[PDB]
Amino acid sequence: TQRIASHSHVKGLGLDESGLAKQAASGLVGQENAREACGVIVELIKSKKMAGRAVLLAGPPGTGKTALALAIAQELGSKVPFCPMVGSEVYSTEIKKTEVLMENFRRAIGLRIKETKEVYEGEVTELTPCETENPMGGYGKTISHVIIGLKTAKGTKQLKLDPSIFESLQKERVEAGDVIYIEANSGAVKRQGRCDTYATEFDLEAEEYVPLPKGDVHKKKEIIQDVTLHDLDVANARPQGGQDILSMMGQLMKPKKTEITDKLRGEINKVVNKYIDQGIAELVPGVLFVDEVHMLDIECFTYLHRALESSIAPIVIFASNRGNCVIRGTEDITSPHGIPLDLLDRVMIIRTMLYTPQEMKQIIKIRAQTEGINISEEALNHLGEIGTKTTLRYSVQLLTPANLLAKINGKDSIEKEHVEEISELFYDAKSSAKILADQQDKYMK
Amino acid sequence: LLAGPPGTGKTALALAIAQELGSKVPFCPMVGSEVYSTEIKKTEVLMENFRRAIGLRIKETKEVYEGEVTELTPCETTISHVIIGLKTAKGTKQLKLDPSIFESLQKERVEAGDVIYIEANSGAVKRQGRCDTYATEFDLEAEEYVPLPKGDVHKKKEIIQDVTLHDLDVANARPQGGQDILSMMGQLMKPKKTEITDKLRGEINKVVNKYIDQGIAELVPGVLFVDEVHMLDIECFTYLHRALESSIAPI
Amino acid sequence: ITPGICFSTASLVLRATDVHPLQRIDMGRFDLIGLEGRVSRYEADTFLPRHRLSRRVLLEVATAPDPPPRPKPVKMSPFYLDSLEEKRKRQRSERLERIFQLSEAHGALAPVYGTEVLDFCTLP
Amino acid sequence: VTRIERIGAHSHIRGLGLDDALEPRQASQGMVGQLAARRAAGVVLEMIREGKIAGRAVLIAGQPGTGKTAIAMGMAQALGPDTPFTAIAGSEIFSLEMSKTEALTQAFRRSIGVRIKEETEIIEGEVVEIQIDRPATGTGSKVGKLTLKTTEMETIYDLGTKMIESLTKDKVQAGDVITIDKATGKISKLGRSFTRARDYDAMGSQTKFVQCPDGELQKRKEVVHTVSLHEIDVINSRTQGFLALFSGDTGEIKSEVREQINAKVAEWREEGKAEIIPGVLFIDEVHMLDIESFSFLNRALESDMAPVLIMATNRGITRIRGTSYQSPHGIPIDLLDRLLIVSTTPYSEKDTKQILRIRCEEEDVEMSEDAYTVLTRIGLETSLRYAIQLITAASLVCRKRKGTEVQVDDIKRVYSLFLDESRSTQYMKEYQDAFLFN
Amino acid sequence: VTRIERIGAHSHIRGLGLDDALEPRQASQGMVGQLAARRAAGVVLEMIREGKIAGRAVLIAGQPGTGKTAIAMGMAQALGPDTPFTAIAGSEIFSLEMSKTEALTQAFRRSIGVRIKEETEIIEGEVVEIQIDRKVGKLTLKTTEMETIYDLGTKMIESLTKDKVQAGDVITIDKATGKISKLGRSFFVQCPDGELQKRKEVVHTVSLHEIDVINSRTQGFLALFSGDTGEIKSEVREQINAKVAEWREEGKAEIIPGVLFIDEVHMLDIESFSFLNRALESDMAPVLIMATNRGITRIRGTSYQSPHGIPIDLLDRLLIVSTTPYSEKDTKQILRIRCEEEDVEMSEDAYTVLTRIGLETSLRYAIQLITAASLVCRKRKGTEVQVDDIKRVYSLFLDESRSTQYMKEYQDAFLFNE
Amino acid sequence: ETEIIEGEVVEIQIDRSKVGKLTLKTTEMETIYDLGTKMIESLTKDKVQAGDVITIDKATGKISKLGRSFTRARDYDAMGSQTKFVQCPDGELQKRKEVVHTVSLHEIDVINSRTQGFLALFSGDT
Amino acid sequence: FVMPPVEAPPPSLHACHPPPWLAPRQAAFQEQLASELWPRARPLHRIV
Amino acid sequence: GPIITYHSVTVPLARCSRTFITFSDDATFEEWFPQGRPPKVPVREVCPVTHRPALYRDPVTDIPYATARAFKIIREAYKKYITAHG
Ligand SMILES: Nc1ncnc2c1ncn2[C@@H]1O[C@H](COP(=O)(O)OP(=O)(O)O)[C@@H](O)[C@H]1O
Ligand SMILES: Nc1ncnc2c1ncn2[C@@H]1O[C@H](COP(=O)(O)OP(=O)(O)O)[C@@H](O)[C@H]1O
Ligand SMILES: Nc1ncnc2c1ncn2[C@@H]1O[C@H](COP(=O)(O)OP(=O)(O)O)[C@@H](O)[C@H]1O
Ligand SMILES: Nc1ncnc2c1ncn2[C@@H]1O[C@H](COP(=O)(O)OP(=O)(O)O)[C@@H](O)[C@H]1O
Ligand SMILES: [Mg+2]
Ligand SMILES: [Mg+2]
Repeated sequence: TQRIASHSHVKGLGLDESGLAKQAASGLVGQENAREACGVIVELIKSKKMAGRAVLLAGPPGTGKTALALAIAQELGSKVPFCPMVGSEVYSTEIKKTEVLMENFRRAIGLRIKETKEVYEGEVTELTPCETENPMGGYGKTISHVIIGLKTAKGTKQLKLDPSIFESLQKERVEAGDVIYIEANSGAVKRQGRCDTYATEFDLEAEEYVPLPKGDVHKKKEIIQDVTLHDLDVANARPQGGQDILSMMGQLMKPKKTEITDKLRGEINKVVNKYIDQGIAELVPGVLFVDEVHMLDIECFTYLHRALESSIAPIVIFASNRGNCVIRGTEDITSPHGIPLDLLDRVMIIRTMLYTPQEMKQIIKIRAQTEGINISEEALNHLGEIGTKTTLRYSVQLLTPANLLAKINGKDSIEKEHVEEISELFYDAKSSAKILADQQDKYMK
Repeated sequence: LLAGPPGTGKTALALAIAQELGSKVPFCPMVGSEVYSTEIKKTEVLMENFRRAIGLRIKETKEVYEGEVTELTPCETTISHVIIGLKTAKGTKQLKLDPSIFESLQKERVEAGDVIYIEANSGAVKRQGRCDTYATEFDLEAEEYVPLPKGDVHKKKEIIQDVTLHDLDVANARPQGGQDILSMMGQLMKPKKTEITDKLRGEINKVVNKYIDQGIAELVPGVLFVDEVHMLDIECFTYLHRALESSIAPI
Repeated sequence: ITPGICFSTASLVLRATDVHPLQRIDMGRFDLIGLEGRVSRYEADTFLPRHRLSRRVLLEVATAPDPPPRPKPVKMSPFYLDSLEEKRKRQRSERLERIFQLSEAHGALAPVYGTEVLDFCTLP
Repeated sequence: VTRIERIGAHSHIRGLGLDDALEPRQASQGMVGQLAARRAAGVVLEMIREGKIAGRAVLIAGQPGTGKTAIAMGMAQALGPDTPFTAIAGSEIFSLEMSKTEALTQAFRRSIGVRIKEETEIIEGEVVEIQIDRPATGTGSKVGKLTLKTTEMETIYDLGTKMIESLTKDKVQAGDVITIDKATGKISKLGRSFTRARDYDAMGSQTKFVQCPDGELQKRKEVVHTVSLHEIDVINSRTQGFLALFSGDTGEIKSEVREQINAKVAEWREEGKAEIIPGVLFIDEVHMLDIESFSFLNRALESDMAPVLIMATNRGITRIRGTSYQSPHGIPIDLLDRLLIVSTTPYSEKDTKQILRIRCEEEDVEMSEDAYTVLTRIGLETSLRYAIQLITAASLVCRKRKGTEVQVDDIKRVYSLFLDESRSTQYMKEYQDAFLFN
Repeated sequence: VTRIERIGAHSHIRGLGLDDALEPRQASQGMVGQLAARRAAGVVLEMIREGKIAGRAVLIAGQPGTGKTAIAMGMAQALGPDTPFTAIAGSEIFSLEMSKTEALTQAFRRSIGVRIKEETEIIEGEVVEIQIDRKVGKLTLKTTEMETIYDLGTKMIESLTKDKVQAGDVITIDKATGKISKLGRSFFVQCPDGELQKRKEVVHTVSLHEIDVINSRTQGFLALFSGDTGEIKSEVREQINAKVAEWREEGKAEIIPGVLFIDEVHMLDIESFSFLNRALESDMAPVLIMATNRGITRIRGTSYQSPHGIPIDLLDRLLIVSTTPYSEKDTKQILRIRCEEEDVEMSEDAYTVLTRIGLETSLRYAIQLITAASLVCRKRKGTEVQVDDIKRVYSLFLDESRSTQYMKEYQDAFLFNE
Repeated sequence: ETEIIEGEVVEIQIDRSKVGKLTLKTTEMETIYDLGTKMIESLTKDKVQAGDVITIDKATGKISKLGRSFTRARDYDAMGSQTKFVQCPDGELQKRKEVVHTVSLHEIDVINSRTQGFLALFSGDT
Repeated sequence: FVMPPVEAPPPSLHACHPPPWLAPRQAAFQEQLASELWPRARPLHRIV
Repeated sequence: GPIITYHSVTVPLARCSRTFITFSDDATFEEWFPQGRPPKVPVREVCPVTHRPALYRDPVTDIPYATARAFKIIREAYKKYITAHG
């Protein structure tokens, strides 16, 4: 978090309340049409009423596609799930590509569960049965309640409980002076150790003595837990915590992703629907971002057709900087973005354009501000001129070496000489390619 | 590289080099097509052979107490120690054993009249049968009767054994023994070669350097001979570029 | 239900890998993976460098008489042989030297990770 | 609140929309047009419902966007949950855990259901009083008595030791409406007829009550157990198969196990124990199968346990994967002889407009007639799916400007913001050097 | 009764049919003709039995259906069961369990055997009385010549309790191990005659691969039956080779070099051939015999053409035995031998017609037609195969040539013609 | 940073596996401790006896054995592979242990991947 | 309901004069593993 | 025999569920409900030598202490007591 990454300046989409894109806001410069389309897509995500919709960010490299996707993620917030993914990740040695894609799809669909957990804490001060003056059956003594006195830091309360709790109390070996907690939703007593006021400095127990609970005896709170469908699927496919031989085998064996069946996924969907109907949980459909979609092969694209046609799928964002390239896994089949035309028919294409020199200068200034670097106007103009040739990434990547060189030279700002020296020290892609071409005989292969 | 037409003696020259070096220098012969394993990556095979070629010579004196057991009495304070009586052709010796050895003696089912040996440095106990003087105690027992040991009860031998870095790597790749349930279930697992981490390699190098400084170890760099090297692919050659530049690699 | 397969082999085959202890070195001096979960960074770094035994201390303790009995809690030479004794004291010296060498050998190695590091890094 | 299932591509299709004579209506149950293809789908659906002929294969072939998957989803929705419908993609059979033939076999056998119908004795009533007497110390025989009540009965039951243990585990109290199966002794709580005593603390908020059951106490109810052939194979393959039912990881099931299961199911069917419910396997984009998978399909359709197989492909004369042979639809002619082909014709203007109207009704979007005309023109020019996407895009744009009806301006705005394949390809040609490869 | 070993393709081959001077006979031990190939095979057999030269490799090359596998089977038959003869196909070395080099290394080590002799005491008799009391016990055993009472130890008492032994059972006990195997009950197997306790000399021939697998891990012998060997470490193999050398030096064991036969070796790829090139140079390498019918053919895994599909570097280490096509007389003699093997009686005209058919098309086609003609003759209640039956089975069953002609007639009806 | 108790075991008395007392000593100190059920179970599981030099973590109660003290009666002829003789600790019985180590993120991932994931830090079968 | 057509115990390794420590070690390993794991396998009893 | 009776009844408030537990003999009732009195807080012992709160307890002298110097002083005092009283 403290370290500055390449998209550390993107705090969202700089959109007006009417959806129009401001020239420079929220860390984004230019790309007004793409930003407006991404805002429409953000509204679509927030509407939560569409499934399997796909958006493709298409444009030359270094044109803000990943920045736009991260701006979408920032606009949605941490509540909305956002599962980034590169196309190379589908090639796994454990599960098939379709399984990886399905798992990421289920990772993007989130579920938020709201529940109230009511507990009674305290140190047991009193344990007195409530006998009845008329014993049932004539002989012996009958009891109708068990009075438990619970003491905390700022109070003491008595709880008239069901007589059946006597067995749980004996099983937990609860005696006077012990700290216990009783859960309302289950009616069970759990002994979380003994109070520390009865412990001496000469005792050696570690987890036996516990501090007296603070606060009130009756504690209730609302617990909000955010989970994804993939979390439930994996937790049910390879369960952890059992005491049977299968759980022991799972612990022993090397963990391995498995092909989760449609039966388990249907059961999870049914449980989630039941929870939603009960009012416990609220569905939070998020976004799956698949960067470098062109690295997927023809099998992945074909599966993606069925994946997107599903009614449970999230909203998928693709990104490709390829032209009329050959689809991987096929022999001499060319498609406009490296994506077969069948999948391109299922997506909405957002075009990202190249940046004018003014926009490049603005982006350089913003990146310098984010990295804590003061740059002079002449140095900024020289770096923008360097960015007119070469690329924008080269210019934003010369900022920190130049700052280091200035600091070594003893200056708090980047001057033009520092940028010139850095340009002399480091070559760009075009200059290196020219050097290689001029000496193609001396290099290898 | 030995380059020449077929039948010109490249393998013969390598074997002549091996003969000139002697059996004390590790000569590891491999064929280029042996890197295509189905358990580990090709670079792992190459690095395993590299560590195989490097040899380490360790000089150590081992002590073993061997003989027929004439008495086995644990001494209670728990058990402070175990007094054992071992008999050989050259006499009898009474030994006091660390109480941890009592568990090993009980596991091996050692009773009076059994012929055992105990390793002094490790406390390992092996019950190598019953003494043949007791072969007539029953007319039909399913026992293996072994002669009484000939030498002294206490046997000392100073030995020099050569090991390779790969031996230490595979000795530290998986745990041995262990009475836990996971360890026992791991003993049933099929033994598979694994891509040993570079952290483990560096730690083993540190251990080897420590023992060399102590003066109990000597390094024999050795030679790894790769025949039919043209069977290696481009990835193997690229990895060889880095591996040969290491300061730890063999010839 | 079928009877099992009785596979008979030479008794010499089952002893092919077996090596006599006098013919093999102790590989426990290179056992790094066995130390995990048993030896801590404290033992290797702070305790053992400070409280390692010395030959002088070992000899002094061995030669000194038995310690006096612990106090109870209060609520408040005709048959003498010189050669036999020389052999016995040589054996005692050898035993003490072996004890020292084994104690040094069994605590020479430091764990790669240690119990503290593993416990700190192990989430619930 | 939004359920886990939301508005998808085929969310408006509730069935094929046919009449009794399998004559397709122009617009019913979401389906529009494709009259001949829908009639063929209805005939195939009747064949599936009859469930008498095993291993029939149908190929839905047509241009992209002609409603092949729409027709398949309509067939699936018209079948109903009683009949199995396994829908997979062609790419899904390529697995690192099992062979292609094993994956195809599992896909087939997930589409056949085995149903076992048996009658059991069931006790359902309101607990009036339950008493359990147990020894104070040491192992002993617990003695108990339970009282159950309906609207017309009340009986006092003497309880055995195992029923006592079951009741103790279930924590059955007075007022709990419980179900008891006499054979297995299983007890299932289904509610409380009234609240517990108020004087007790730490009890929580009482939920709603359940009315006491009527009729006799010990009734006779029909219990139906339904599993697929794949589930039987998985749970019989190995001890851990029941966990493999959820984790996958079945490996390759032995052919001996499958032969035993086929024989046993045939014996059960002869002995009236179980009924076979053959279903459908839908392989979308069957052109991704290789020559080996097609060859396996050739002989796997010849079994009497095979379901009806429905394939969809939009390929012309194309090279078969794994070979260098050009074949229609990417399928070998030997398999093409074993299947009937259903062609889908392209949609006209009125069919496109009706599809757009149904989609807008499904998405709760109100659109003007001029906007419908413009959107239909766009769909004819670009594609149907592009127009469907622009539907929602224009709905969102209209909602942004605090409107109520989607106008032509919103459609033009979303046409400007989002591009089709043609305009994207044109703009990429304009900047060909900027894009990376070719 | 029908046993597992029925009549196969080489069931009639019982040897090489050579005399003491390695001069082949015209017809002997199921072998007809090919004098040069049989003489070379006899020389290779003498080399194998001598056991002095290690890693010698021989290739049997010739046209299809020229007795290459027949020569190999005769070589295998001339050697006894004592000498290992591992026969695999080239396809078998391609495995998902281990590498190709590992497969060839295990193929090599399966061909070298270690012969170990040891003495054991074996007690075989009929149980008379077994007594166990709370441990002590007595056991009384009898033969047809003597009777004895044994005082039992604890371990033997446990062994006799584990394997239910009652009076009247005839059992054998291995004294050192307690291995009790019940071989029947007598009042069904006759009671043993001679001494009750016999000292026997048991000889085991254990291959190097078997030693490696047994010593690879605990309960590792199971891998000899269920695969699951993985890739055995080279350290274990070197240790086993060293220990076997120690045994040979100390006289505890004898090495029995054997033969590894790889039929259709052209299925091997360049990697396997390169591995074999150096695997043959070890002193523990067996004799390798290979057969292939390929002419100048692409080597698998490469684009190079080689005379046998084998790279020339390996071919420089091979001795090549060439098989020549058979004449009319040799073909007729082979047909007679196969008829005698299958218990089929033919007329001389039937033999002539079948010889002409075999010469015109193939020897294997005629050998196959023999059984079909016998069945056709048995269908019409005949006893001897006539020319009519041979013509009937010729018409019923096609050969490759006529099948190809008929396919070319209707080439459009078939699938994927090129 | 962890508080520990470090000393040589003098006496272990267990009354009847219910309650007991443990006596620990240094070269300058000696004290007796009251044990609970779990402490007694941990002491019996590790087979802690007299003369052993042990450290006890106050927070978790885990006991690791450093060595044992050497006495005239412990002159063993053979020693086990893990036993080693160490001097009785000096100073105070209660001590603070500070451990500083450098690990990588991948190592923590491997540690928390499975139950005994630290073994994969050696084998590499991650 | 599926039963294997054949059922056999695992193959046994026999030698005339085996190392007298192998069998007790294997027996102890099997006994400990059974004593530790059989209680955990009781739920699968009906399946078995 | 000696039994514990668990009883659940339906009683009018219109109806509510109540549970009762009946013990056949008073010995079982006392065993399950000992009615133990609240425990007593131990006295925070203090080192007689340094007056700091006690952290240790010398087994020989049973005198709590909180310093090594305090331990040495206590052992010296015990030795003097042994010498005097004998
Ligand atoms: N319009 C923009 N406004 C602000 N920053 C941008 C803009 N476009 C790109 N960047 C930044 O410049 C860098 C270029 O990367 P990017 O354009 O995201 O690559 P790609 O084009 O492959 O998505 C990124 O770190 C991004 O944060
Ligand atoms: N200079 C030499 N002197 C003696 N023998 C040789 C010589 N060169 C080769 N040979 C023999 O010729 C055979 C083939 O040589 P080889 O080592 O295979 O050459 P290469 O390894 O280059 O193929 C070997 O058995 C070797 O013993
Ligand atoms: N005849 C039709 N009636 C109703 N909706 C249709 C029809 N044809 C296509 N659609 C809808 O158009 C969208 C794309 O059609 P689709 O069936 O995916 O084409 P394909 O046949 O190429 O799969 C789907 O959401 C589908 O619901
Ligand atoms: N010389 C021969 N003597 C006896 N039988 C032969 C002879 N040659 C071939 N056969 C038999 O005829 C058949 C031809 O097979 P074979 O010639 O071994 O094929 P390949 O050419 O692949 O080795 C075999 O069944 C073999 O038994
Ligand atoms: Mg489709
Ligand atoms: Mg052949």
